[PDB]
Amino acid sequence: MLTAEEKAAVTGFWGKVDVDVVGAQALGRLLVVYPWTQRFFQHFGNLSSAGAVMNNPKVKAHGKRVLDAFTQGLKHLDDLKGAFAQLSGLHCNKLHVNPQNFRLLGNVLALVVARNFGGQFTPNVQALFQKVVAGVANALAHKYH
Amino acid sequence: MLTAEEKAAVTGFWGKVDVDVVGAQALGRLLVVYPWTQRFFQHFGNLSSAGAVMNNPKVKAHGKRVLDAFTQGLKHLDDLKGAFAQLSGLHCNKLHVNPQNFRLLGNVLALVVARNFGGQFTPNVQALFQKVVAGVANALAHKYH
Amino acid sequence: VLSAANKSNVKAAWGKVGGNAPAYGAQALQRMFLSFPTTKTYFPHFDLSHGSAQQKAHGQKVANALTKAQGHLNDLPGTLSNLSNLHAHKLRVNPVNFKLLSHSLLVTLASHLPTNFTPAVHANLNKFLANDSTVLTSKYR
Amino acid sequence: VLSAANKSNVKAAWGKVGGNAPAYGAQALQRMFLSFPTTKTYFPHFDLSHGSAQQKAHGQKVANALTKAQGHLNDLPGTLSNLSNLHAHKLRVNPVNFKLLSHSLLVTLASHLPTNFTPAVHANLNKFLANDSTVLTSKYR
Ligand code: HEM
Ligand code: HEM
Ligand code: HEM
Ligand code: HEM
Repeated sequence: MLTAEEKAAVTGFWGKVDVDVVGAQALGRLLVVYPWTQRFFQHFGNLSSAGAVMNNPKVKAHGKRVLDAFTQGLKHLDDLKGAFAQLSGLHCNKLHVNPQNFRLLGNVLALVVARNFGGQFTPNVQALFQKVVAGVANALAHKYH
Repeated sequence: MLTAEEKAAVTGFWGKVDVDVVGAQALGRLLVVYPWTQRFFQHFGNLSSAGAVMNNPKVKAHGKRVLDAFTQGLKHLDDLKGAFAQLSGLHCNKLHVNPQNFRLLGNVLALVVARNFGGQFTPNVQALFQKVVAGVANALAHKYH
Repeated sequence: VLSAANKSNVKAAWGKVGGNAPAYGAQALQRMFLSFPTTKTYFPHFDLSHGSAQQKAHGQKVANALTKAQGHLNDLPGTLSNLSNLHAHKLRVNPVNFKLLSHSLLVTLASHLPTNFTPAVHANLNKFLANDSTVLTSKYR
Repeated sequence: VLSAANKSNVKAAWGKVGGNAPAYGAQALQRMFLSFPTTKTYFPHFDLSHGSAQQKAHGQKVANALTKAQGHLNDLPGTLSNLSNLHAHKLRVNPVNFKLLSHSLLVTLASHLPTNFTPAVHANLNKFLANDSTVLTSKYR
């Protein structure tokens, strides 16, 4: 949503982004860094260790899809809260996460990519990615019912 | 999600409620509790003791028209974003306010409503009011950056 | 972190609160399920809600911890470690949640002693609960 | 909890960093300028360049205190005592702006030391900045 000159930039840089372990990691760390989120997943087994939680095939799979899922956001990034509608559904449904943990989680992916990416996750790509989770943190809970 | 109505069928509850005394109440309680509030209200003077930070003619006025502001708003909920886009121009362009604050003066508000009116203030009267806040300075973050 | 006109505060407010302090967590705890739902989750044993006996039984207990908590304002960690990690390491009460009781009980407060509850007592009473508040989160930070 | 291994990745962390810390302050801000724009109002003055000696001598400073702070996890409240109050307090520097500045250095941090930078390096830091911010906010508190 931004310059199309900005959309331009995350569209290109999303894509060099490896989905499988950019959400394993992002799911991964979210895991032992918010230790309380760890609630929503009795869902897999072993988060009572950093080694464990990460690797844990399950919290692995989780991020895979907890991630190009987001990142299928954009295409449209755009219309809507549309998109995401949906998984709102699910999120105030029978989990019931804060709109608060949407925004960590969004903030865990920017530590990810910053350090996978590394000198390119730039205060301007850093910048725009920011928006993006501001956006995707946000539809998911505007969503509430 | 206004329910209809408890919402507005429950603000009914609304006026009767009062101006100068709620706003000046709500704007004065907020200005002595998150002191960082103030940086912003400069315009303004004493704010040198809980004391005349209460006096404040400045503050006192402004408690009014704020309350006046919204409140009114209590008026069509339908399309809140509408109503004060006008004024997320202002929080956002003018002084650049954190969302964060938006909830801070509504939950002051929830409190100063709950002082005012009492028993009159239910579990029921507080959570209906507990969500105008929520759309109102969430309406407020729509837009801004 | 409290200022010492603060501990002050917290105290004829809390010492006005009285023997009312057990109806006081009933009322807050019953104020947030209502007002900020998504916290109801922390409580599947009880029927919750409304005048409920699990809920006057637990506001007791929220209520107690706090008469305790100031009480001895020179030192809440050592009074809460016991507490506040089971909410911090065995329940895994996300911290957000802190600040709704906070309001729940300050708005619970504010309703019973408002000739009483002063721009200068909500202040002190607000600080007091970020702080009961910070040390229940510990476990981490 | 300032907790020992916390303290022992915190300083190990800290430690890979060196004379880069300078570097990171100002990449930090470089940084919260452009990515949590509302902070930028604090920096009236301030030629926020782009990359600008203003930010630079600043960026200098937010890491020299960083750096101390890394090197005496016990006595922060007596340590920050000048700066708790510049910020708190005289600066009056919204708390919701600390959590800001702190994510952007774990970026920063995390951008430059990805070998060494673990969920555990990652958590002990998070937390440390966590332990930063709650000291220099005491006004409040
Ligand atoms: C930051 C706080 C978060 C939390 C604590 C939360 C927790 C949850 C849980 C507790 C479930 C149910 C898993 C199941 O049946 O296994 C889930 C499914 C999920 N979440 Fe989240 N979520 C979070 C944010 C996110 C965001 C931030 C996205 C981004 C688009 C998202 C994407 C999804 C996906 C696609 C599904 C279900 C996958 C499936 O249909 O098979 N999540 N997540
Ligand atoms: C919680 C945080 C808030 C803060 C720190 C903040 C700060 C300020 C500032 C500083 C000004 C006017 C400064 C100028 O005119 O030079 C201002 C005006 C305004 N504020 Fe706020 N504001 C707060 C929230 C609110 C909320 C929540 C509402 C809606 C009620 C609002 C309603 C207004 C109204 C109504 C005007 C006047 C401008 C008109 O319609 O002409 N503000 N505010
Ligand atoms: C100031 C705030 C809190 C204090 C002072 C308070 C104090 C306590 C007290 C004392 C207990 C009794 C533990 C026992 O001594 O044997 C308890 C248990 C419980 N606490 Fe709170 N608490 C606070 C807020 C919270 C919040 C925001 C949550 C989560 C939403 C929460 C969730 C829990 C629940 C879930 C238990 C479990 C009950 C049971 O399964 O038999 N508390 N708390
Ligand atoms: C890690 C958190 C932080 C440290 C360790 C840190 C360090 C400082 C330092 C070492 C100085 C000036 C002391 C000097 O010349 O003695 C300072 C001043 C200030 N701090 Fe921070 N700071 C923090 C966070 C923040 C944040 C989040 C903002 C803003 C949004 C903020 C705004 C400022 C400004 C605006 C000044 C002022 C220089 C003048 O105007 O004379 N600080 N801080």
